[PDB]
Amino acid sequence: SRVCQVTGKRPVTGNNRSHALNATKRRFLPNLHSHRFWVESEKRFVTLRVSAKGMRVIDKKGIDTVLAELRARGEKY
Amino acid sequence: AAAAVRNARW
Amino acid sequence: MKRTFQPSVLKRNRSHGFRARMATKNGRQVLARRRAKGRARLTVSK
RNA sequence: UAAGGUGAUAUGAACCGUUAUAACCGGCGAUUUCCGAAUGGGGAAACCCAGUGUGUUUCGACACACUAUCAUUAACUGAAUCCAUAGGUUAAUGAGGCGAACCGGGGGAACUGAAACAUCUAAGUACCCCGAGGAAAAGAAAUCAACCGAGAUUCCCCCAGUAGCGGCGAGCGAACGGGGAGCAGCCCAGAGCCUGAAUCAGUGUGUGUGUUAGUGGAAGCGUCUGGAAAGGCGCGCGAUACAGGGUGACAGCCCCGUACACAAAAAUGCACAUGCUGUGAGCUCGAUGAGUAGGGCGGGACACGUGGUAUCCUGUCUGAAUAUGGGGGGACCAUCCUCCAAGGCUAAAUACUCCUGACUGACCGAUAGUGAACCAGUACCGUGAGGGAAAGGCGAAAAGAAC
RNA sequence: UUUUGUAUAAUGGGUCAGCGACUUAUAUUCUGUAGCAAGGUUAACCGAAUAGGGGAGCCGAAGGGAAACCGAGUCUUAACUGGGCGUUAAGUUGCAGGGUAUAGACCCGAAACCCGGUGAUCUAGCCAUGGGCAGGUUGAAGGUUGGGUAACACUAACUGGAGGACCGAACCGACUAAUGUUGAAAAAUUAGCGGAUGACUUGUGGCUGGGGGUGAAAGGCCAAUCAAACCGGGAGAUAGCU
RNA sequence: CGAAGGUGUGCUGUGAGGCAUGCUGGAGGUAUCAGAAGUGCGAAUGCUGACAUAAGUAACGAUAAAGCGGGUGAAAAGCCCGCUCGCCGGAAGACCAAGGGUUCCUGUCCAACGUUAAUCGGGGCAGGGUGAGUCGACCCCUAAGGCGAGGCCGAAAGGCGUAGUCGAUGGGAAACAGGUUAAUAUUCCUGUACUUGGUGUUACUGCGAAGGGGGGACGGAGAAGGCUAUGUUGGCCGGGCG
RNA sequence: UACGGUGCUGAAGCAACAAAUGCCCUGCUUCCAGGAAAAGCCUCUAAGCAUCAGGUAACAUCAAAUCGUACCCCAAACCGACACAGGUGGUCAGGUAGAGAAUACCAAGGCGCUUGAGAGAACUCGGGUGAAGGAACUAGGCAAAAUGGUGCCGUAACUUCGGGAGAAGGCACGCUGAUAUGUAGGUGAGGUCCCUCGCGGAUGGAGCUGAAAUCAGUCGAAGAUACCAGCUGGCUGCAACUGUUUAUUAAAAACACAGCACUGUGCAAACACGAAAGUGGACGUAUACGGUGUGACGCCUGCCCGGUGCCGGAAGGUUAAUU
RNA sequence: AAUUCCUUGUCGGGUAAGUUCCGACCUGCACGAAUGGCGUAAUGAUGGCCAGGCUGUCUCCACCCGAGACUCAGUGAAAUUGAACUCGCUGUGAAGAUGCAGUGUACCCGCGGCAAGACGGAAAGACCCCGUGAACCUUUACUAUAGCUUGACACUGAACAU
RNA sequence: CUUUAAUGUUUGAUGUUCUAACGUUGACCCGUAAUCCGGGUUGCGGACAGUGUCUGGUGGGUAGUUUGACUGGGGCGGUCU
RNA sequence: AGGGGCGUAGUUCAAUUGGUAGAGCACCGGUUUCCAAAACCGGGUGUUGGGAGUUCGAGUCUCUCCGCCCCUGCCA
Ligand SMILES: [Mg+2]
Ligand SMILES: [Mg+2]
Ligand SMILES: [Mg+2]
Ligand SMILES: [Mg+2]
Ligand SMILES: [Mg+2]
Ligand SMILES: [Mg+2]
Ligand SMILES: [Mg+2]
Ligand SMILES: [Mg+2]
Ligand SMILES: [Mg+2]
Ligand SMILES: [Mg+2]
Ligand SMILES: [Mg+2]
Ligand SMILES: [Mg+2]
Ligand SMILES: [Mg+2]
Ligand SMILES: [Mg+2]
Ligand SMILES: [Mg+2]
Ligand SMILES: [Mg+2]
Ligand SMILES: [Mg+2]
Ligand SMILES: [Mg+2]
Ligand SMILES: [Mg+2]
Ligand SMILES: [Mg+2]
Ligand SMILES: [Mg+2]
Ligand SMILES: [Mg+2]
Ligand SMILES: [Mg+2]
Ligand SMILES: [Mg+2]
Ligand SMILES: [Mg+2]
Ligand SMILES: [Mg+2]
Ligand SMILES: [Mg+2]
Ligand SMILES: [Mg+2]
Ligand SMILES: [Mg+2]
Ligand SMILES: [Mg+2]
Ligand SMILES: [Mg+2]
Ligand SMILES: [Mg+2]
Ligand SMILES: [Mg+2]
Ligand SMILES: [Mg+2]
Ligand SMILES: [Mg+2]
Ligand SMILES: [Mg+2]
Ligand SMILES: [Mg+2]
Ligand SMILES: [Mg+2]
Ligand SMILES: [Mg+2]
Ligand SMILES: [Mg+2]
Ligand SMILES: [Mg+2]
Ligand SMILES: [Mg+2]
Ligand SMILES: [Mg+2]
Ligand SMILES: [Mg+2]
Ligand SMILES: [Mg+2]
Ligand SMILES: [Mg+2]
Ligand SMILES: [Mg+2]
Ligand SMILES: [Mg+2]
Ligand SMILES: [Mg+2]
Ligand SMILES: [Mg+2]
Ligand SMILES: [Mg+2]
Ligand SMILES: [Mg+2]
Ligand SMILES: [Mg+2]
Ligand SMILES: [Mg+2]
Ligand SMILES: [Mg+2]
Ligand SMILES: [Mg+2]
Ligand SMILES: [Mg+2]
Ligand SMILES: [Mg+2]
Ligand SMILES: [Mg+2]
Ligand SMILES: [Mg+2]
Ligand SMILES: [Mg+2]
Ligand SMILES: [Mg+2]
Ligand SMILES: [Mg+2]
Ligand SMILES: [Mg+2]
Ligand SMILES: [Mg+2]
Ligand SMILES: [Mg+2]
Ligand SMILES: [Mg+2]
Ligand SMILES: [Mg+2]
Ligand SMILES: [Mg+2]
Ligand SMILES: [Mg+2]
Ligand SMILES: [Mg+2]
Ligand SMILES: [Mg+2]
Ligand SMILES: [Mg+2]
Ligand SMILES: [Mg+2]
Ligand SMILES: [Mg+2]
Ligand SMILES: [Mg+2]
Ligand SMILES: [Mg+2]
Ligand SMILES: [Mg+2]
Ligand SMILES: [Mg+2]
Ligand SMILES: [Mg+2]
Ligand SMILES: [Mg+2]
Ligand SMILES: [Mg+2]
Ligand SMILES: [Mg+2]
Ligand SMILES: [Mg+2]
Ligand SMILES: [Mg+2]
Ligand SMILES: [Mg+2]
Ligand SMILES: [Mg+2]
Ligand SMILES: [Mg+2]
Ligand SMILES: [Mg+2]
Ligand SMILES: [Mg+2]
Ligand SMILES: [Mg+2]
Ligand SMILES: [Mg+2]
Ligand SMILES: [Mg+2]
Ligand SMILES: [Mg+2]
Ligand SMILES: [Mg+2]
Ligand SMILES: [Mg+2]
Ligand SMILES: [Mg+2]
Ligand SMILES: [Mg+2]
Ligand SMILES: [Mg+2]
Ligand SMILES: [Mg+2]
Ligand SMILES: [Mg+2]
Repeated sequence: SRVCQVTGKRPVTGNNRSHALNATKRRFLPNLHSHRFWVESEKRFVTLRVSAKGMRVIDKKGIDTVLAELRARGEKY
Repeated sequence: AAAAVRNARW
Repeated sequence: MKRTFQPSVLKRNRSHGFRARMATKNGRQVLARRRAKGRARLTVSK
């Protein structure tokens, strides 16, 4: 499903407003993208379904560090 | 219930 | 004149039988309701 | 525990027991067909079809055992592709489903009210989904206060229908503060000096107190009416027992019990003590949670509907300081107070009752009370989901009417 | 009962018996009553516990003003001789009652909306695999053999067996009329009628599910129910109406 | 020494009522003053049960048709037997599938059930009855389609789908005639056959796949030809002389 | 001997002809709309065995389990609340007449339909017949009556040349005899030849079966005598037609239809179903597919782009998030 | 004219008489060219009109055969129903009387018939109206929204040229 | 101040060429007894396409509703202070 | 019937909408032509349907009255 493998972002629900404040139910989905990340330690490309916010944290945290948390999370990358 | 036929005025 | 009921044991068991009902949770919820109600005959299977 | 006993309609037959292997009650085991998470495969549930291995032989067969999937772990093997990796085969553990309500979370209406109807209300209700426990959740201040102070969370009564929110309509509706119930605080973000300290979890070992069968348990006769006395009329007696029930009409003394006094081979709860197995206590010096806080955009949650709107959560886009520093004090700034987020754990006070036991009712008494006092979620109806009844009383004793 | 008005030929009732509708909680106001009284009273909770404790609070004894404030006065105004509102007047806590408010709010009754399920054993379409269509006619293309042409074309005869072809049983349809209408039957029977090798018909399975299906299209059909199925829930929806 | 209840009677109050009694019944009932209400019913096309009305009226379910004698029996238009008559005969006969579940056969009975009576019954009761290597199913095989390891996707639930695994209405080995029971038969019996596997013996010996190929294997219509089922006649056999 | 029965015995048990919708035939011929799969079965070799195993063949032998099996099954046993004038798939298909599974009468077989008995009114239902007239009835020839078969003769406008057409209209039909005692035809034995020899070939015609026609005679009012079995013609509206539709008051001029045109769509197609994956479209590719309107065929389809849509253009005006 | 209100338009044909039909006329209230126009063989349980045949359709019904209806025996409903000792007339009267006034008539009670009335029975009227009812449907009604489409940012980089 | 010529800078506008994100319902290899999927190789495309947030337009495609009263019945007409 | 519109030169139409009514054609007169017309020059024309008003003043504004158009007259 539409779940980020790094941040865990999942769809949330809200309201469409209007000039008359009419509220209609909607969904907010993450900006997910399938990317092949180069992991140096295994000299391999591993494909992850990540959000755009997740992409920013990968540079800051390091590719190895995030995967270590993923193995702790048992997300089965 | 049934089929009340009719001659309703018109 | 042909009516709404034409018996067919194979069709009856494949449609409402114990294995057909229990295959899905929705049918399993029917069994749960009938078990809660205390029905003598849970499903239509003999 | 026992002189009676082989469940009921429901007799009978054939028997078993009588002083302790009848029966009955309880504890612990044994057995526990088939279907069902169903798990060897399949399947129209209670059926069909196997494989492997061990052991049997009358050479026709036969009897057990194992063989689901997924998760986790460990071995062995094993591509493209040299290592590897994916993958594959075993072996260990664990999970599967069911179940009333209560709980947390993920989703989430409309009728209705507004005398219409869009914002709003209904309502984060109904319902669906996920997960957990006996409770859950929450929880140890980047909290409130106001220049005085308080000191985790939860629950109750106030504060108060106040302050506010709101087509400022309908309606929604606090907090501060106060009185109570109950109270408990800790760990990691790191190394030493000490040292196994406190404490917690496993387990045995006893004690105490329960639970699962039980034991004893007081004291009245006469007469009258009457089918029958427990009633009447007399005269007694017991009471830590005059709670109830039954007995041929209303029984303290007829029976079962009740008040009291006792009981456990075995299993088990609870609590204390104690022994092992882990578990680390104390001191010093450090360290002090970053794509985070904050911001832009779109929503949501706070009583608070964007409003001048703080605070909280974030789908999106950005993005700090970091103790010489930050957060908050309902726009915002200064001053001053207060606290230290971006890591965790935590009993009690709280909610509920499918179920067990006892007891209670100005609750019902067969069209009432559960739909069901009766072989009722039955008969019956409907393809199905589902809907769903009617139906109690002979008499003290069946003596149920020989002829 | 409803009405200006009912013997009314307006509604209701075959009869009896049973059942069947002003209640409950909280808050508020008013009356009655009881207690205390410028005071009255506690809530949660504690408690051998309907006592007692708990005065946390609540109402009242002081109001005026938007408010700050002032205060038996106060506001208005620059100021009032003024004017508005106040100042002599007992309240408060129980109990009962009359009301109101929030809850279903005396009871019964909608057509509907929403939510979760059950239904294509009927019917509609489609899919797979099977079956059925007596008999009698008409005689296409093509083919052969002639006649004709340089060769065709063309023509004749004979073979052939084409068709949402013909007549007509089974089968399928359902146009007319009669009967039947508390039926033999919740759509049929009788006498006629249309199609009847096809866009045919049928058996057995399968698939499409409710704002959806399916529809050679009528708002038709989707289990005797269809301009939005059925079942349960929201739900005792709502009903200025009877 | 007769409570409530019921059913009469009498008295009494302004009323809702009250008091007492005779009978029924056979065990509860309850003063007074207070307290609490599921506290008072004729109606709501009210609800449930019982009972009327129409009413001994309509109807007694195809206009295919009955009649008689005898029998059984308490009783015969309806049952049994017999003789006639009539009806169907591409069905109103016979055998199945689907579906039902004992309705089958025998004995016994007539309350209820049968639109009447019933001796009878598909009614009640008690027994009996369903016999398979070849018929089916199961089994092997697949169609549509379903499920679906992993996998892809999706708030959750879940959706789709690969390898696979199910799923006949289709494809796959083999039995016929005769006899027999109150009720069963290609199942039992008699006679005569056949098939697929297992094992063993003997002889001769290339076997072998989840693989390849072949086969299985397929339309509509039409036209005949060769046949049989079957029927007719003759012959034959037996019987008949009306 | 118990009306059953039981036991014993038991003759002929042939031919010809007719003849299927069954079989050969899952064939043959032909057509376009171009008509399952898999396994069993046969065969081929890989790896893995090739002394073995395994295969082939012949005997002997075992095994073939389990479940269903009664009965109803176009109905009183199933679906319709009923012992319900309804519905329900397959198999079997006698005689006479007949083209026939129509129809009539029968066989085998099975039934008389679970209230009767009387009476013989009105009226109602289902039928029969009808003087005279013959649609005067009525919204309307509704209904009824009538027509009805085979052979032959004959047959118009119009036509898309097929039709219209069974157009209309008419004639002959029984029975007996003769042609010809039972014909033409069909079938075909014996016999006689031939065979590289059989379920053979050629002759051969016995015996069966058997129309149709003509002639002669004969009966009746009537000979397609019953049942069965078109009413016909003329003008015209609408729709081309076969078909489909409101299960249960509407079968039509409505829908569909072939044909025509416009438009979209270049295939990871458009489009549609799906939060998505995917699927259909299509295992198709513009000679294709989707949508829309019209609705065979014949002759034709004119004028308006102002309005509203759609398409193309993009300079300018205006204009969001963002900065 | 499936289209013509006036309208039975006018004329002709058909009839004894034709508001229908057929042929023309054009004055098209308010036909018209793929929401196709005009024709069209064949087809049609198609609509209208006419003729022959044919007849109980009718003038005008009669008889007969069956099944009911009627009588007897057996079994044995239903809808409905405030209670009835349930006459006519005229008048009155929630304004159309079995029930009121006046008056007339009428012995008590069945059976077979006919339906004028009991504003007969059936079903809280479908027409009409109302409610600040319901539902579907339409659109340039309102407010939204799926979808489609535009741009910015993100996924998303490099170099060069203007 | 104007006119501004050049100068660096900071943002954009196109155009061209790349590959390395991303796409591939191209080919090939493996998982593998596999028209799924995944991985690998390669080709093609390529900073587009596509998707997310925000945003303008369109939108009976689908919803929730409104659409007055008086009135010699209503509608139409007229009226509403 | 009811409601809206219309009446302007000889015929078809503008109007200003409170203060003075135009255009086209037609008509007339004069050119041109052998002549007619076509063409050229020049020009006169109106109670603005009728009435009653409103105004200092109406074809204009108001209301009736004639004539001519356009709409409606519906549910049973
Ligand atoms: Mg298993
Ligand atoms: Mg409202
Ligand atoms: Mg527990
Ligand atoms: Mg004791
Ligand atoms: Mg910190
Ligand atoms: Mg931020
Ligand atoms: Mg925000
Ligand atoms: Mg505001
Ligand atoms: Mg402001
Ligand atoms: Mg704010
Ligand atoms: Mg009782
Ligand atoms: Mg009860
Ligand atoms: Mg109850
Ligand atoms: Mg009872
Ligand atoms: Mg009166
Ligand atoms: Mg009355
Ligand atoms: Mg107290
Ligand atoms: Mg105080
Ligand atoms: Mg004052
Ligand atoms: Mg008081
Ligand atoms: Mg009160
Ligand atoms: Mg045809
Ligand atoms: Mg025809
Ligand atoms: Mg036909
Ligand atoms: Mg229906
Ligand atoms: Mg709806
Ligand atoms: Mg419901
Ligand atoms: Mg509610
Ligand atoms: Mg209600
Ligand atoms: Mg008494
Ligand atoms: Mg007693
Ligand atoms: Mg009550
Ligand atoms: Mg009534
Ligand atoms: Mg009755
Ligand atoms: Mg009678
Ligand atoms: Mg009567
Ligand atoms: Mg009668
Ligand atoms: Mg009768
Ligand atoms: Mg009968
Ligand atoms: Mg007899
Ligand atoms: Mg017969
Ligand atoms: Mg039985
Ligand atoms: Mg029997
Ligand atoms: Mg009897
Ligand atoms: Mg029986
Ligand atoms: Mg056998
Ligand atoms: Mg068997
Ligand atoms: Mg077989
Ligand atoms: Mg699947
Ligand atoms: Mg899976
Ligand atoms: Mg299988
Ligand atoms: Mg099969
Ligand atoms: Mg063929
Ligand atoms: Mg033969
Ligand atoms: Mg049998
Ligand atoms: Mg039998
Ligand atoms: Mg039947
Ligand atoms: Mg029925
Ligand atoms: Mg039945
Ligand atoms: Mg049938
Ligand atoms: Mg017949
Ligand atoms: Mg008669
Ligand atoms: Mg009649
Ligand atoms: Mg006749
Ligand atoms: Mg006669
Ligand atoms: Mg006559
Ligand atoms: Mg005559
Ligand atoms: Mg006439
Ligand atoms: Mg007449
Ligand atoms: Mg007719
Ligand atoms: Mg006739
Ligand atoms: Mg003709
Ligand atoms: Mg006409
Ligand atoms: Mg047609
Ligand atoms: Mg037709
Ligand atoms: Mg119909
Ligand atoms: Mg139909
Ligand atoms: Mg019809
Ligand atoms: Mg059309
Ligand atoms: Mg055109
Ligand atoms: Mg245009
Ligand atoms: Mg234009
Ligand atoms: Mg007309
Ligand atoms: Mg005329
Ligand atoms: Mg005409
Ligand atoms: Mg037209
Ligand atoms: Mg057009
Ligand atoms: Mg016609
Ligand atoms: Mg005639
Ligand atoms: Mg009367
Ligand atoms: Mg009168
Ligand atoms: Mg009268
Ligand atoms: Mg009558
Ligand atoms: Mg009558
Ligand atoms: Mg009436
Ligand atoms: Mg109504
Ligand atoms: Mg709408
Ligand atoms: Mg609403
Ligand atoms: Mg109104
Ligand atoms: Mg109104
Ligand atoms: Mg109308």
